Amino acid sequence: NYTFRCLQMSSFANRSWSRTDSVVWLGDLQTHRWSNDSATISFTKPWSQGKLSNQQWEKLQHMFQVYRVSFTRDIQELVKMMSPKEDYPIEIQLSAGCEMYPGNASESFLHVAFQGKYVVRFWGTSWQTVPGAPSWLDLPIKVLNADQGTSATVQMLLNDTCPLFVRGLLEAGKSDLEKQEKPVAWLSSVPSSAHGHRQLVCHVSGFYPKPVWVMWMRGDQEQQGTHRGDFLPNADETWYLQATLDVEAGEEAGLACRVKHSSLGGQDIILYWGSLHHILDAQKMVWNH
Amino acid sequence: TQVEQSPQSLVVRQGENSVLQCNYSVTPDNHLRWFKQDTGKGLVSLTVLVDQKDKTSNGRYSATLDKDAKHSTLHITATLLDDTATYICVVGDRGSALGRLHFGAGTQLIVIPDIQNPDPAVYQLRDSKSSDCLFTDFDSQTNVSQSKDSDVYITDKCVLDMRSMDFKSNSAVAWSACANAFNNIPEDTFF
Amino acid sequence: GGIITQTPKFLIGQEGQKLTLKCQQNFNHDTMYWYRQDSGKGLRLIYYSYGAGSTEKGDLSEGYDASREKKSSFSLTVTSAQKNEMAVFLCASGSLLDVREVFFGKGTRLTVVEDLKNVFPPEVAVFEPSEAEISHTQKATLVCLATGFYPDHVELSWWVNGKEVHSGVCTDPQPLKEQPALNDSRYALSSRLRVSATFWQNPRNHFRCQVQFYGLSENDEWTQDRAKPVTQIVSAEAW
Amino acid sequence: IQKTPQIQVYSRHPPENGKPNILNCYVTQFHPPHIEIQMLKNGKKIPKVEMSDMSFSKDWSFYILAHTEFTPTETDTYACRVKHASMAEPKTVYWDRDM
Ligand SMILES: *[C@@H]1O[C@H](CO)[C@@H](O[C@@H]2O[C@H](CO)[C@@H](O)[C@H](O)[C@H]2NC(C)=O)[C@H](O)[C@H]1NC(C)=O
Ligand SMILES: *[C@@H]1O[C@H](CO)[C@@H](O)[C@H](O)[C@H]1NC(C)=O
Ligand SMILES: *[C@@H]1O[C@H](CO)[C@@H](O)[C@H](O)[C@H]1NC(C)=O
Repeated sequence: NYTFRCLQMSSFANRSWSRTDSVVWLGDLQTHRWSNDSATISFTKPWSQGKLSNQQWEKLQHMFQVYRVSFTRDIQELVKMMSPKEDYPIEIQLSAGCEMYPGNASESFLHVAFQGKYVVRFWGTSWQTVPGAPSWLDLPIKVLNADQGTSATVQMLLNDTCPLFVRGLLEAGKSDLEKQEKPVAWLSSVPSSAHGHRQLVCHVSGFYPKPVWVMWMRGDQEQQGTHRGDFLPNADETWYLQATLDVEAGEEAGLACRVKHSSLGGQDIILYWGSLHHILDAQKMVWNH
Repeated sequence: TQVEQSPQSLVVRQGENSVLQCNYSVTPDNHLRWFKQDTGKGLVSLTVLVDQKDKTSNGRYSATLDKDAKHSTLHITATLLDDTATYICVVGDRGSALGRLHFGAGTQLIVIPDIQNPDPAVYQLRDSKSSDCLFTDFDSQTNVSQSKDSDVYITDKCVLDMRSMDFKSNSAVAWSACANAFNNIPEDTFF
Repeated sequence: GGIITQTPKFLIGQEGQKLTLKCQQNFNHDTMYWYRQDSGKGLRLIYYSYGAGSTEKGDLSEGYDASREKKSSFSLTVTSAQKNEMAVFLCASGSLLDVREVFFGKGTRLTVVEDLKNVFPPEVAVFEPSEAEISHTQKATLVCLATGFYPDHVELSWWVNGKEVHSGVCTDPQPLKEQPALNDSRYALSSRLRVSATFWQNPRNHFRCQVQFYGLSENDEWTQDRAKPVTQIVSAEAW
Repeated sequence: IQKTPQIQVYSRHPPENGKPNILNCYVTQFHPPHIEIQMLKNGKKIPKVEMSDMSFSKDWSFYILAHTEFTPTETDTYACRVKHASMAEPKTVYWDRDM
């Protein structure tokens, strides 16, 4: 069911300049925000502290604060050590967290990417390079694996702390996590690249959670030429999706965009192409192109 | 700095035990270690402490570390004259070679010899060889002072150890009037 | 399973002279360091390196440059020696795979002298034990006196029967300035060797006070009238 | 630049001319993370564009959402201009409500 992600983005431009920014996700809801200029980790949900006590949080936060400045310097030194093997600018990404399952089953991960390619993971008790990783990497890895303190801290976060913290998040934020927001659909069209043809767009917006079914229909039959765009986010934590069919001019009548979502009960949204409402909404949309 | 050692100087009688303090603020605090530095020489490793609450020992050296109080203590048992050299406390901020060492300014230990049978006496040289004086065998309380006058040079007190014999003694030397040197003594003195 | 050695032990510099000192190490250590030990301060990093060609600035880099020709060797250079300078320089090497394993060398003593001419070797004289002590204590101390040397770059040792002895010996920790007025004033140092009177009375036992002086190298030529104050041993042999 | 940004411009609600709405600009698939985004009403910068925090996805590619309150009309144009190192010239994408 749920994946917890801590995402770190670290940028090193030269010897002097660097910033680190982090964001935390539970499923597709954002729980935390940690900006380079902020000394503290910012809550983005009221239930972001999960079930941890004020001082439990500080123990977690203080450890991270010390980690941020220590990682920054450790990277700089690693560049100094790799005298021409690698050089600035440097982009590093860390993805760390937990995938929660039923019964307290839980899987942890800490993945590291260098210049956009996945290269290093923490596995068991130590750092590891993954297949296709560049070979110069291993020495840094050896250097880093000689630090059993770091190893013990990471093991605690992955084995125990993360599965514990997210159990608390899933509780304290249950209502937010299980909320249902209804899709709103509207039609439009543009001319196709092919002469004598149109592309019909069905816009679907403001729905939550993510799963959704959006198809063009002629009655019972489903139009196989339906193309589904990517899920695009709204700023109010809802999703947007559009399905585009291609038709011969004059074939639009009879067609309908049909939407299935969990927030609608068993009441699918059937939007008929030439409907009373499509006619009216279209009049409010006219523009000079 | 970020590493404070206390006191600056310590005086102990030979045979006794001495205690040296180290306080620090460095972070993270991966490990703390202790060095011995003899006069005109390098740093010798005594002991290395790694755990949150740790105790280590090396011959007559032992140390404890408190991670929580950011505090460390070095102990020397049955202090010898050889223990004279300055003592440096060092903290390392990483468990990897990417780290940096943070050095304390150190503590000078001064080990006073236990003079069991004092026999204060001044001796005359002579002044070998072919050209032509020692004040010795005094106890710990007696401290020699240098001459105000340019004319006579007086060396500060120092301890020799006759190991084969179970013996030790202090001594000071002067030169430029043997009966009158270095007034600033004890009357018990020879001649 | 080896050593880390700093050359030279002692260094005579002049104001504004370039300064060079070596450090070699056979522990197979990738990391190497240059610290400065100032009185009452503790070590400050000048330069360090992860390997050959690597020289990285530390907190005290200004005024110095360093070069690492190879893994075994790490040089530091003092660009312009200060007018009143007195410094100790400590080299250290470390394992890249074990932070704890760090070894130091025995250090380098720098004394900047304002004029070369000032430099003088010591005169060494040995003194026989005063007879009053023998009857009184049944012990006999020899006294050794090194006098008229600059800078305080000396190593005094005692020698009985062709061998050095560390027992019954005391040497002043601090040398005496012969003219405390003028900076760079020449130095005096005393040492004592105390043996049994029965050991001394025998004239088969040979007693030697040896002083190693570190002065002018053959490297820099000197142009003054009298004997060049070179690195030399001067000893007094008393039976 | 590590890669090239994909840009998608779209409104939060169905567009009704003269009625308040929210316009989104979703920039994806760009490397490195440094990026300059602005939203334009008739070629001029909108006063207060609000930015989501920079994040990334399973395939490591960075994404970010810019959004602003805007009113659709018959003749007012809306655009999202992206400045990135993977592009010599800035890239401007116009909002087109029909596609
Ligand atoms: C945390 O969990 C990991 C793995 O889940 C443990 O690390 C080791 O796992 C490897 C496989 O990668 C095994 O070969 C080892 O036997 C495990 N290590 C040990 C020491 O038994 C790790 O031990 C766990 N750590 C903590 C602190 O719970
Ligand atoms: C280094 O970092 C950034 C490059 O983006 C720049 O703004 C900064 O001025 C640079 N400084 C130097 C000294 O190169
Ligand atoms: C990020 O934060 C660190 C520590 O506060 C700071 O030194 C650094 O300059 C910051 N980088 C920025 C603002 O780009």
